[PDB]
Amino acid sequence: ATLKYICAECSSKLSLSRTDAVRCKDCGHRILLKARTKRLVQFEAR
Amino acid sequence: MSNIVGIEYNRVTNTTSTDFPGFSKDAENEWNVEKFKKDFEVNISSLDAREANFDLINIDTSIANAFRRIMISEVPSVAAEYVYFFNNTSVIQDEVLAHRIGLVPLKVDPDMLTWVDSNLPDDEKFTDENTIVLSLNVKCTRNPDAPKGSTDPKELYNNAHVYARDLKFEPQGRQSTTFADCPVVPADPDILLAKLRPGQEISLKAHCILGIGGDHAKFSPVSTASYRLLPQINILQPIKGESARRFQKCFPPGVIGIDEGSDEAYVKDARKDTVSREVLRYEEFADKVKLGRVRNHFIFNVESAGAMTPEEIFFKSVRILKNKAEYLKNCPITQ
Amino acid sequence: MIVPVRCFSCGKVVGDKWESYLNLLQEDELDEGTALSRLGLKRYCCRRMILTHVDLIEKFLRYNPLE
Amino acid sequence: PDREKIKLLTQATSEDGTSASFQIVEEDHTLGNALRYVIMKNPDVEFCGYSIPHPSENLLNIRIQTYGETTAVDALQKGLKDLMDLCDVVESKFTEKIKSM
Amino acid sequence: AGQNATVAVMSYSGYDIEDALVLNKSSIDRGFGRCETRRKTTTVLKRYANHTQDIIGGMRVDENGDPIWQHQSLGPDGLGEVGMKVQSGQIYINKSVPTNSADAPNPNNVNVQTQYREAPVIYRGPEPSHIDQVMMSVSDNDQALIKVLL
Amino acid sequence: NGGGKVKPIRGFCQRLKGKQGRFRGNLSGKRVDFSGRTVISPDPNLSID
Amino acid sequence: HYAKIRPWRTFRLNECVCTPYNADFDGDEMNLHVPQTEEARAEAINLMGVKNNLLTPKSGEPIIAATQDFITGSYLISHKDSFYDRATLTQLLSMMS
Amino acid sequence: RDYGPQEAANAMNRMAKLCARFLGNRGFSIGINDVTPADDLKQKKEEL
Ligand SMILES: [Zn+2]
Ligand SMILES: [Zn+2]
Repeated sequence: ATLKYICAECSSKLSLSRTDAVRCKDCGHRILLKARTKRLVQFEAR
Repeated sequence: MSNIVGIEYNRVTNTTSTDFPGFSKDAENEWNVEKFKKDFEVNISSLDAREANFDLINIDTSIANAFRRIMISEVPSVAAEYVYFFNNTSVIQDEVLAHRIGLVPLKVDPDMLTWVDSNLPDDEKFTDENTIVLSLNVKCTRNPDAPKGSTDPKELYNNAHVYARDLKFEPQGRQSTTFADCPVVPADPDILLAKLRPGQEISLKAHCILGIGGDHAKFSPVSTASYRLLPQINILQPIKGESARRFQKCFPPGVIGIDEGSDEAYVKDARKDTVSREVLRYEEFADKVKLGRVRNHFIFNVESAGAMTPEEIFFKSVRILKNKAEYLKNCPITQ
Repeated sequence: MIVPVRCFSCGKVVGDKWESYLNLLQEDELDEGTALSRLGLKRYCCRRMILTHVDLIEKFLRYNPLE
Repeated sequence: PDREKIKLLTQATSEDGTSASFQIVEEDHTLGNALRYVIMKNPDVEFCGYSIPHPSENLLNIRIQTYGETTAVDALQKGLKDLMDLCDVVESKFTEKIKSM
Repeated sequence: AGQNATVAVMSYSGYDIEDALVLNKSSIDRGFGRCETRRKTTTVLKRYANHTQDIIGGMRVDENGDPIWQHQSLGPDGLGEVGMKVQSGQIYINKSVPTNSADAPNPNNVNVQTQYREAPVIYRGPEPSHIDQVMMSVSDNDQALIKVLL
Repeated sequence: NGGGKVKPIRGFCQRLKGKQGRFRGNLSGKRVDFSGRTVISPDPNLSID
Repeated sequence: HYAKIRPWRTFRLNECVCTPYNADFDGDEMNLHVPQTEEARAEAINLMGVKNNLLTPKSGEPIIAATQDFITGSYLISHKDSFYDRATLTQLLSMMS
Repeated sequence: RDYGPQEAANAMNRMAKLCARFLGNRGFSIGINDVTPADDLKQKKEEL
């Protein structure tokens, strides 16, 4: 959710330290995305 | 001439307005008025909520063309345009999503707004009576009730198909008090804005400015408005019988009409036909019938986007042009 | 991905009808245009997108992040 | 009062009424196609056309030519003020019949 | 793949001429033919026999006012944020290597590996762009890797 | 050496001999500045020349 | 050529000089140069420009002309069976120049 | 060949700017009526 990133398969939210671990907690799976901010953004529809 | 247009199998005839005392020995049809007025007429087809249709007579193509044009472009209509968002995770490309809401019509009037100024920057741009700002959020929830496998994923998942209905609006100071009996509504509430599944959420507040059609269709008051030229048919000789019965069979059901085996084929009514000019292929029906239309007499109709009553739309587009002239009259002329 | 809100020519609201259309196709076995005939599209330009526009977005949802 | 609206083309006319070429700013076939009609029926006029120089740009050029006497810009005045009256009729009968409905 | 389009054959708008088509605004405005281009950029963070990795840190944020417009745009991690208008001249990913990393190490050290030559890759381009996905992951060889997309 | 016979050995005399280079593909053919590249599309309303 | 400036983005020229480039429009390219020193300008513009170069050297014919539409576009106006109106001719002669 | 190019091409610009604006206003196009011969030439062609 609000926190930093997500698994690939687990879709399990997780946060991480630096030079820490590539694995998530629950997944024996590696790759992970980065969650979208709470920061406001803008488009214009036209 | 004589408001007749040639309809011939490969071609047309007598198109340009050609009435004014430029082009004739005797110089007539020179302007004035009140020959215009008392000759000029108009009629209505029917009046509906989101649609209008009617008929016009005894004017050239031009000014009518104007009404169509300014009607599809230079008339006002207001819509949500600028888009602000409360995150999103969903599948749909968030831009394209914005484009959606950008386009969806609204039922709201002008005249309760003003125009944005390119000047007066920052927050001063979008202000109060000049802006209508919309917010929406849904975080899809799995419906814990699981009747079947693969229902519509509604029984699976609450509020999966998001609608203009799902939009609401936040009124503000002086913004509330005015629309109390004019509840802000998104025209047709039923449109698919997005599809989704729980573990997904979308939230936004976009902004709503007044706009003009020529810049973007999303500012059209109208789905489409056009004038079909009123059809006419001249017929010759009795030519009655099954052959004549074949004749009307050459046209859509409105066509002509048949009183009897005798009394040949009489026009039932015009304006039902598509002006689809088939008869000239069968080559027998030719010499008794010519096809054409009257440049004075305009079938003219319009779709309301749901914006407002099109009768008043059309009425507006007229005045908008009247203005456009007037502003030009007493505007001075530099050399 | 989605029913486009309006057709590329008419610009009548299309979106409303896609749902109800598919409803009229699944239940009530009936002919395509004849459906749209009483569904309120009398002009082909609009009509194509109802006859057209394969609906992908669900075929995408298979790959949704949470699965 | 805005002084960028119609900038008369000097090179167009010779002298004294006669002919003139005009550029109307931010305007198009909606007007021009209309206006040319209302103009052309004014007897003294000869030649009133219009066109866009380029669609990619927005300027509208209306050309006017006449016999002697009455001036071009005077003619444009008259015909335009007449197009006013046309609108006056359109509302006059339209809203009337529809008020009756 | 394509658009099912309403087409007329005519000479209209004499721009037509040879093979040149011509379109309708407030159609393309209504949407039509609209495109998206997913591109990608990849960065291999490679460690060094100097026993010194490469650092992704960043986001200096002067004045307390804002992360500098030359940079900005990333996030607390110091890396490109999901779904942000991102513009030429700026950085969606910050890669930095040490300057002593290039040379022959010895097992004699005290404090500072802290020298970092940074080569944050600018996104060049003729127009705005967005970042909807970024990936922190590793290959077989156990070294950090970031492959992102615009 | 490595003994793989890569190919890549000549190219001093061959430098100014064929294809793109010093012969007549670079010097007689010099690559140019102050330029641009695009595609085409009409404007009849644009005057000739 | 002389240089004019417009919006959007692409090279746009007038059609009668297509055939010299043997330009098909279609999807093809061009390249764009400007001189630097003054004398180069006066050189190419008043010599190697169009209006002086209008004829091909080989057979000594004008290579530039109406092509496709403009050709046939004339024919329709050119056509005998046609006729026009003082208003029609008016707006035409406008549209021509 | 008579008056020199400056007014010569000045014609051709007028050529284009005319045609490009008119033709579309008037209009023209192909038709299947054109490519498909109506009766006739199929039969005579058959002997041909
Ligand atoms: Zn996991
Ligand atoms: Zn349509």
